Amino acid sequence: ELKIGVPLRVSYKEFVSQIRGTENMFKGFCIDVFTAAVNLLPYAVPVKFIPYGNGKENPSYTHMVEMITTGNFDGVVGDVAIVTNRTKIVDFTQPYAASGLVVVAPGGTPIKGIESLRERDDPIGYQVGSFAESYLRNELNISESRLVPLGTPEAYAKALKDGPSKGGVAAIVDERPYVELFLSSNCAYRIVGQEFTKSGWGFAFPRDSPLAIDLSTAILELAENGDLQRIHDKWLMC
Ligand SMILES: N[C@@H](CCC(=O)O)C(=O)O
Ligand code: NA
Ligand code: NA
Repeated sequence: ELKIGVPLRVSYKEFVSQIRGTENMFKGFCIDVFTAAVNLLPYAVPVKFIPYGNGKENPSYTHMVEMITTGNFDGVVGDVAIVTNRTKIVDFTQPYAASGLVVVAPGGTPIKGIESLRERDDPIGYQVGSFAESYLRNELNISESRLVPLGTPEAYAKALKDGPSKGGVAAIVDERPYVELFLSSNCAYRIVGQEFTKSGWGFAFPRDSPLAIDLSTAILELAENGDLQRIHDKWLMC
């Protein structure tokens, strides 16, 4: 059986969540996609889903993927963004889900988008465990003093409501999929400006894994048939 790392998510469980009363039993969009894709392969793939994370906060997804390079995981299934530092250590599938960063802010915010958020003095929120932190630092040179990690949609909402004046944020940078789920439950907030990154979600396997190439064909089969959108819509639908 393959040891498949799964992120032990504390928020936005629609993507992946551990089943109550179990360590190794998971449900969600990412798990349905995987299950769908494996069923199109010419060979059996017996798995053990191993939770990665402390159960209190969403894990570092980069660190989850690194456990492939150490041989602790045979691969990783979840909402894993196919970003460059990750692609240098493991082999991702074709993307099964479109993603990328947006700016989330209050209705009347003076922020026009990422460029305006940039030159500001104020805190920016990001999601616990996300690449979004290194992107803000490496790509936009935002001071670490300004970057606030936020673990839950409830923490997102409190931080935006409070604002910089009360130990909150002026805005949150997070990938569109989580943000759509957030705004669905928190209709006071908006995306400001354009999606300014475009990395999708992939399944991660060891470099030169045949399973990453076989699963890519299977994912292209799900997308071409409309099933990928069907799976997306059954888990994700102001
Ligand atoms: N999809 C995010 C992880 C989200 C989270 O922080 O839980 C990533 O690939 O980095
Ligand atoms: Na499921
Ligand atoms: Na094989």
